[PDB]
Amino acid sequence: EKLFTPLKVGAVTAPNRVFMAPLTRLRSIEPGDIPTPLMGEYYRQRASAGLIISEATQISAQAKGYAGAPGLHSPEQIAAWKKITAGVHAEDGRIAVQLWHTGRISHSSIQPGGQAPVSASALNANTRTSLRDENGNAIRVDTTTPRALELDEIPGIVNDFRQAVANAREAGFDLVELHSAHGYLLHQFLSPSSNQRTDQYGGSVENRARLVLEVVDAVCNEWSADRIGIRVSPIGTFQNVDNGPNEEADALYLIEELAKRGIAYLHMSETDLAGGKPYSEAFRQKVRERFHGVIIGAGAYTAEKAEDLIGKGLIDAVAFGRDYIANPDLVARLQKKAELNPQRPESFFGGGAEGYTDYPSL
Ligand SMILES: Cc1cc2nc3c(=O)[nH]c(=O)nc-3n(C[C@H](O)[C@H](O)[C@H](O)COP(=O)(O)O)c2cc1C
Repeated sequence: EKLFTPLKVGAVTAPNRVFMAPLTRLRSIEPGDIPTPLMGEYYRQRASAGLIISEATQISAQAKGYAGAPGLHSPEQIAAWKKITAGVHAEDGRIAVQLWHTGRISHSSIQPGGQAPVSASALNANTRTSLRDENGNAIRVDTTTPRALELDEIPGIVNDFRQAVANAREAGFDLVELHSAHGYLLHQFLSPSSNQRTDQYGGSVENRARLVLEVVDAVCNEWSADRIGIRVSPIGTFQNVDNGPNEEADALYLIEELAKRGIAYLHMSETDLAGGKPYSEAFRQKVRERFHGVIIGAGAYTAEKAEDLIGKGLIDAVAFGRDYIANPDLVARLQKKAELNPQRPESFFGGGAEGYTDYPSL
């Protein structure tokens, strides 16, 4: 067994390879998109994870696409997150903040001024997002057609990521994870399906990856490369965003570029929740030889698969999502081969303590 052995992850050392995947739970306070004491308790319960990766967190107000998702742009958000990171650290844990801009997976009613959200191109996501009704309950609503970002707006987006990373450092996070996956803004630029731009930010893979690499460079400069991770979902289709007709070659291009920056980790979300083709070992070897930091695998992993791939030298750690929702002490349960608590999906999004902090430890 290697799941319970330490791993250096950039600036920190994880005591095990069982990571908590980023999980949107939509329990923040509105107005203000403010983390809560309840959220602090939830993360503190899970502090035995080798690394906690937070729920996706807005870099700016414009970044918002879901009612109840937190931000890391305002003073009140920074103050609230400081308490959460302090609670994890009090339990000897480590926590990364996942930073996103939702782009076109959003609704005008939660954008600044009630205006259309932004994207690479003016193409509707053709999906739904989660808003809140008059009683504060989560509801699903069709996405608003976005406005294409103007060329002169792109530096502002890069700056918002830079500033959110500075804020993350002050808030006490150990690392940041850039959300470059699952059809959100960075992936909207990466994918030919969502990017029809004819400037230097669309067309070729070099142009499509330009934004995310500008963001990586800005955040490495702001903090340090050994504090930066990135999540990608570059093989398959995710929330209607595919990866184009040359997905493998394009993925390897992006990974080679990321490696040049010497960042802490590469987190691969391998399949959508609705499933997808498995990664071949040949593709895993190609990824492995191109990236010199930690590789985290995710997507319906079992402990057995994690051990198999870690043992083969193809990945270093595994992020578990739904098992971490239901099992605060997942590390101890996997180590002891204990049964897991059953999942209650109806309370994954929104609500309060029920289905959030009420899954017992052993
Ligand atoms: C309720 C829920 C919320 C999620 N929120 C996020 C998120 O904020 N960021 C992200 O990158 N992935 C998100 N995902 C994907 C998970 O990080 C994870 O990759 C996925 O659940 C597959 O892993 P699992 O089979 O271990 O649950 C979410 C998944 C679920 C079920």
